[PDB]
Amino acid sequence: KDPQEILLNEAFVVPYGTPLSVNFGPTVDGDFLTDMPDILLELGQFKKTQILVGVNKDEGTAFLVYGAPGFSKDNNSIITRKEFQEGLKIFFPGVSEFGKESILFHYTDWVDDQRPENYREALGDVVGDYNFICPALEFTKKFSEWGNNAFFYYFEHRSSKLPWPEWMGVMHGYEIEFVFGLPLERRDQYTKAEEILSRSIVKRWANFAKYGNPQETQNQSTSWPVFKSTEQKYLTLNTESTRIMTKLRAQQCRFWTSFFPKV
Amino acid sequence: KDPQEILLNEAFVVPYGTPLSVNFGPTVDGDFLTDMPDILLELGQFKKTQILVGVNKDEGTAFLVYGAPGFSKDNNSIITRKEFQEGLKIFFPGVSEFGKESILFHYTDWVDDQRPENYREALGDVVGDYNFICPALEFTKKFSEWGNNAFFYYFEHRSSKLPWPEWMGVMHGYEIEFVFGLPLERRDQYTKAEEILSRSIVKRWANFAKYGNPQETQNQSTSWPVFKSTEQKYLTLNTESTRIMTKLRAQQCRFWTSFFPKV
Amino acid sequence: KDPQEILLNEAFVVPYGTPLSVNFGPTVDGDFLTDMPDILLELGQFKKTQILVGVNKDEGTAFLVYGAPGFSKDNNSIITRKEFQEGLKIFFPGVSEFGKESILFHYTDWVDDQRPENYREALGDVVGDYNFICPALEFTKKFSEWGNNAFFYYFEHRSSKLPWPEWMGVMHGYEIEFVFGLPLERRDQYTKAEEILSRSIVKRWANFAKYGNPQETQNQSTSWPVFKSTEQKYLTLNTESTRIMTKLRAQQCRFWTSFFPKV
Ligand SMILES: *[C@@H]1O[C@H](CO[C@H]2O[C@@H](C)[C@@H](O)[C@@H](O)[C@@H]2O)[C@@H](O[C@@H]2O[C@H](CO)[C@@H](O)[C@H](O)[C@H]2NC(C)=O)[C@H](O)[C@H]1NC(C)=O
Ligand SMILES: *[C@@H]1O[C@H](CO[C@H]2O[C@@H](C)[C@@H](O)[C@@H](O)[C@@H]2O)[C@@H](O[C@@H]2O[C@H](CO)[C@@H](O)[C@H](O)[C@H]2NC(C)=O)[C@H](O)[C@H]1NC(C)=O
Ligand SMILES: *[C@@H]1O[C@H](CO[C@H]2O[C@@H](C)[C@@H](O)[C@@H](O)[C@@H]2O)[C@@H](O[C@@H]2O[C@H](CO)[C@@H](O)[C@H](O)[C@H]2NC(C)=O)[C@H](O)[C@H]1NC(C)=O
Ligand SMILES: *[C@H]1O[C@H](CO[C@H]2O[C@@H](C)[C@@H](O)[C@@H](O)[C@@H]2O)[C@@H](O[C@@H]2O[C@H](CO)[C@@H](O)[C@H](O)[C@H]2NC(C)=O)[C@H](O)[C@H]1NC(C)=O
Ligand SMILES: *[C@H]1O[C@H](CO[C@H]2O[C@@H](C)[C@@H](O)[C@@H](O)[C@@H]2O)[C@@H](O[C@@H]2O[C@H](CO)[C@@H](O)[C@H](O)[C@H]2NC(C)=O)[C@H](O)[C@H]1NC(C)=O
Ligand SMILES: *[C@H]1O[C@H](CO[C@H]2O[C@@H](C)[C@@H](O)[C@@H](O)[C@@H]2O)[C@@H](O[C@@H]2O[C@H](CO)[C@@H](O)[C@H](O)[C@H]2NC(C)=O)[C@H](O)[C@H]1NC(C)=O
Ligand SMILES: *[C@@H]1O[C@H](CO)[C@@H](O)[C@H](O)[C@H]1NC(C)=O
Ligand SMILES: *[C@@H]1O[C@H](CO)[C@@H](O)[C@H](O)[C@H]1NC(C)=O
Ligand SMILES: *[C@@H]1O[C@H](CO)[C@@H](O)[C@H](O)[C@H]1NC(C)=O
Ligand SMILES: [Cl-]
Ligand SMILES: [Cl-]
Ligand SMILES: [Cl-]
Ligand SMILES: [Cl-]
Ligand SMILES: [Cl-]
Ligand SMILES: [Cl-]
Ligand SMILES: [K+]
Repeated sequence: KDPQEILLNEAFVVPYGTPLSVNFGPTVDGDFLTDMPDILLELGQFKKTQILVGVNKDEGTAFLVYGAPGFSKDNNSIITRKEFQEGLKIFFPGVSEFGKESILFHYTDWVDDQRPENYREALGDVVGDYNFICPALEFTKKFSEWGNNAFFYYFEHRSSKLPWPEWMGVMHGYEIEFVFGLPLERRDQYTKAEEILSRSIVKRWANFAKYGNPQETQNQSTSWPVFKSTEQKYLTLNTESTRIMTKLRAQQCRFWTSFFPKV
Repeated sequence: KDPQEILLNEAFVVPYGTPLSVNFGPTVDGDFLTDMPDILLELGQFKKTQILVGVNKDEGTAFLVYGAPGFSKDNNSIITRKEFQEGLKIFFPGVSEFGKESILFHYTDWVDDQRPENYREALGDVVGDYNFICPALEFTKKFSEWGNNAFFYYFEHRSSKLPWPEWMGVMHGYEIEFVFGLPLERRDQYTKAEEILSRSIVKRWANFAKYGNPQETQNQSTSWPVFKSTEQKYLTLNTESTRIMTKLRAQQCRFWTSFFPKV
Repeated sequence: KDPQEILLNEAFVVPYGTPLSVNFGPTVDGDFLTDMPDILLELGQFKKTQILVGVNKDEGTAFLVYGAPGFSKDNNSIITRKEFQEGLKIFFPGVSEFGKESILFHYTDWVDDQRPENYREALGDVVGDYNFICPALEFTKKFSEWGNNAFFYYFEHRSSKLPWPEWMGVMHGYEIEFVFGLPLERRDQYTKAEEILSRSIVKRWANFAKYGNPQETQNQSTSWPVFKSTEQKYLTLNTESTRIMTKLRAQQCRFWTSFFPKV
C-alpha cells in the first residue's frame, strides 16, 4: 500500500475514539517489553536510577477544543451540566453509565458560589487528572518505593506569548519551550520574569542530568526535596515564588487510582 | 393521649421506613449529649478506659425477612438480581439511584461460579456491614487512637438450637445467650462444644470487667491481643478454634466508611 | 543382578518399615552433601536466595490407608483409641513406649464433644505434622533467619474431582494439578471457582520465578507477606477467600520440633 492509504485508514481501526486516542502504540511484545508494564512497576523490575517527573497545572484543557461540545478556543467556553455530561461521553466512550456518573459525582460538588465556569473547569480537570497527573504521581510513588531518589514538579506558569485563550490556563506542552531555554533569547519578547524562570529550569535540568540532583545552588533558591511515599513533597515552578508543597491532587487521584479502574 | 394512640402513630412519623428504622432515638440535646457524637469521637472527647467490642458473622440476615422481596424464613430465599435491586430500595429509601448502584457495584463482583445464592448472601452482607460491622470497627479504631486498650471479637458460631433457617447463619442477637452462660445449663440440650465455648466467653467477659483484660488464662487459650490502628487484630469466637486475624471486612468497610457517606 | 532382583529385595533391607519408609535415599556423601544438613541449615551454609514453601491441610491422610488398622478408602474409617495406639506403632516403629504415649498425650486432649472421628483425625494430623508440616515450617524459619525473603502458603482446597473419600480432606499431592494449570482446561469438569484458583496460583508461581515475589498484582488480590521469624505470616490458598494468618500449627510444632527429637 502507499503510505497515504495506510494513514487515511488509521483513524478508523477503532469503533469510536477520543481526542486522546492512541490507535497504534506500544504493546507487550515479549521483546522490548517482556510483561505487562504495570506488573514490572509494581514488582520493582526496572532500572534503578534517579528520576525527575512533573506535570503542568492545566494538562486537560488543550483536548477539550478537539470535540467536547460547547468548547471553542475563540470564546470563554462556559458550558452547562448537560454539555459536561456529553463531554464525558466524548472522553470516556466505552465506559458504563455508572462509571460516567461516578466522574460527575466526584468533580461537581462545588466550592461553591454558582460560578458560570464550574463545569468548564471540571471537564479540563477530569481530562488532565485521568490522563496525565494522577498517572505521573502514581508512577513516581511506585518507582520511588524501590529506593531511588525522585523529584516531582508542578509547572504553573502560563507563557506571556501563549496564542490559546486564557481559560485554557497552563496548558499541556507549554513547559517545553522553558526547558529548552527559548525565553533566554531577549529578542523574542518573553518577559524578564520568564527569562529568569527558564534560566533556573535549564540549570535544574542540567544539574539533574550531570549530578542526579535538580538544585539551583547559587541563587538562594528553594531546595528541591526528594519525593517519597508518605510525604509526597513536590516543587512548584512559577515566575513568582517556588514552593514546596505535599500530596498534589490527593482526593482526585484516590478516585482515579483506586476506584475508577474497577468501573 | 392514651399510650396506645401514641404507639399506633409512631410507625408513621416518617414518610418511609425500613426494617432498621429508629423513629424516636438519641438526639443531640445539649444535656446528655453536648455535641454531635461523630465530632466528640474524632477529637477524643470521651471517657478514657478499656473497651471490648465485637460483631457476629451474619448481622444483616435477620432483617431481610421483615420486608425484602423474595426472602422468607420458611424457604432458602434464593433471589434474583431484580429482587436484590428492589431489596436495596427497601433498605436505602432516601438514597440516590447512583448511591444504590454503587452498593450493587461493590457487592456483586462475584468469586465466582454462578452460585444461586450470590444475591441472597450479598444482601445480608450489605445490610450487616453498613448497619453494624463497619461502624463497630470504625468506632474501635477511632477510640483506640487516643491511647486506650481495645479488644475486638468476631463471633462465628451458630447456636445448635437456632429456630431460624440455616441460610441466616450466625445471626444478630444470638451471641447473647453465650455471654449470659445459658449453654452452661446441661439440662437445655446445647452441645458439649457449646458449653465449653460459653464457659470460655463468660470467663473472658468477667476478666475484662474485673481486670480490663479479656484473657482466659488457665486453659492454653489463644491470647486476645489489643486492637490497634495499623494492625487491627481481632479474635474469632467459635467452637472449633479461636484465631487471631487482621483487618476484618477491610475492602467493604473502605466502601461504607470513606465513600458511601458522600453519596 | 537383574534389576528385578534388586527391586524385589529393597522392601526388606530394613527390619520394619512404615508407609513413609525411604529405604534408599540421600546420604551425607562428602560430595553432593558435605556435612549433615541440619548443621549447614543451622549455621547458614546454603545458597542465599528467595524461597516459596507450603503444605496442604491434610498431608498425613493418604498414608493411613497403606497400613494403619481400621482405615479404608471405602468407608469412613472411624477408629477407636486402641486402633489409634496400634496406628502409632505402625508409623513410629523404632520409638519407645514413652515416645508413643507422648504423641497420644499431645494429640488426644479433645475440644471437645465425644465426636466419633476424634481418633481418625488425630492420626492423620500426627502423621502430616511430623512428616511434612512442622519440618517445612522449621526449614522456612531457619532459612529466613539468614536474611532472605521467604513466602509460606497453606493449601486448603479439596479438588472437586478427587477420587479418594471425603474424610481424607485436602490430601498430600493434590495441589500439584492446580500449580500446573490443569483446571484451566474447561473441557475437564473442574468448577469455575477452581479455574480461577488455579489461574491465580499459576500467576503467583510465575511471578515468584520471574521476579522473586509471588504476588497476583492485577485482580485486587491479597498481598502475600514475607515469612519472618517472630511473626510467621503465611497465606491460605482456597477457592473462597485468601487470608493472611500467623504461626501455623504453633502448639503441635513445638511438640515435634523441640520435644520429640529428644525421645
Ligand atoms: C462558543 O463557541 C462554540 C463553538 O461553535 C462556534 O464557534 C463560535 C466562536 C462561533 O463561530 C459559532 O458560530 C460556531 O458554531 C458554541 O457552541 C456551538 O453552538 C452552536 C450554535 O448554538 C451549536 O449549535 C453548536 O453545535 C456548538 N458547537 C459545538 C462544537 O459544540 C458555543 O455556544 C459558544 N459558547 C459561548 C459563546 O459561550
Ligand atoms: C420463598 O417465599 C417467598 C415468600 O412468600 C411466601 O412464603 C412461602 C414460604 C409461601 O407460603 C408463599 O405462598 C408465600 O407467599 C416467595 O416470595 C413470594 O412469591 C410470591 C408468589 O410468587 C410473590 O408473588 C410474592 O410477592 C413473594 N413474597 C414476597 C414477600 O416477596 C419466594 O418466591 C419463595 N422463594 C423460594 C421458594 O425460593
Ligand atoms: C472399614 O474398613 C476396614 C478395612 O477392612 C475392610 O474393607 C471394608 C470396606 C470391607 O470390605 C471389609 O470386609 C474389609 O476387611 C475395616 O477394618 C477391618 O475390619 C475387619 C473385620 O472386622 C478386621 O478383622 C480387619 O482386620 C480390619 N482391617 C484392617 C486393615 O484394619 C473397618 O472396620 C471398617 N470400618 C468401618 C466400617 O467403619
Ligand atoms: C474491533 O473489531 C470490530 C471492528 O469493527 C470495525 O470494522 C472496521 C474495519 C472499522 O471500520 C471499525 O470502525 C468498525 O467498528 C468492532 O466492531 C464494532 O462494534 C460495534 C458496536 O460497538 C458494531 O456497531 C460493529 O460491529 C463495529 N462498529 C461499527 C461502528 O460499525 C469491535 O468493537 C472492535 N473491538 C474492540 C473495540 O475491542
Ligand atoms: C417530615 O415532614 C413531612 C411530613 O409528612 C407526613 O405527614 C405526617 C403526619 C405523616 O403521616 C407522614 O407519613 C407524612 O409523610 C414529610 O413530607 C412527605 O414528603 C413526601 C415526599 O417524600 C410527600 O409525599 C408528602 O408531603 C409527605 N409524605 C406522604 C407519604 O404523604 C417530609 O418528608 C418529612 N421530613 C423529612 C423526611 O426530613
Ligand atoms: C540392620 O542390620 C540387621 C539386618 O537384619 C536383617 O537381615 C536382612 C538381610 C533383612 O532380611 C532384614 O529384614 C533383617 O532384619 C538388623 O537386625 C534385625 O534386628 C532384629 C531385632 O529388631 C532381629 O530380629 C534380627 O537380627 C533382624 N530382624 C529380623 C526381622 O529378623 C538391624 O536391626 C539393622 N540395623 C538398624 C535398624 O540400624
Ligand atoms: C543567578 O543570578 C545571576 C545574577 O544575580 C543571574 O545573572 C543568573 O541568571 C542566575 N543563574 C541561574 C542559574 O539561575
Ligand atoms: C478449663 O478447663 C477445665 C478442665 O480441664 C474445665 O472444666 C473448665 O470449664 C475450663 N475453664 C474455663 C474458664 O474455660
Ligand atoms: C484477573 O481477572 C480477569 C477478568 O476480570 C480474569 O479473566 C483473569 O483470569 C484474572 N487473572 C489472574 C492472573 O488471576
Ligand atoms: Cl442529572
Ligand atoms: Cl501533608
Ligand atoms: Cl441492571
Ligand atoms: Cl494484615
Ligand atoms: Cl490407655
Ligand atoms: Cl500472632
Ligand atoms: K464510588
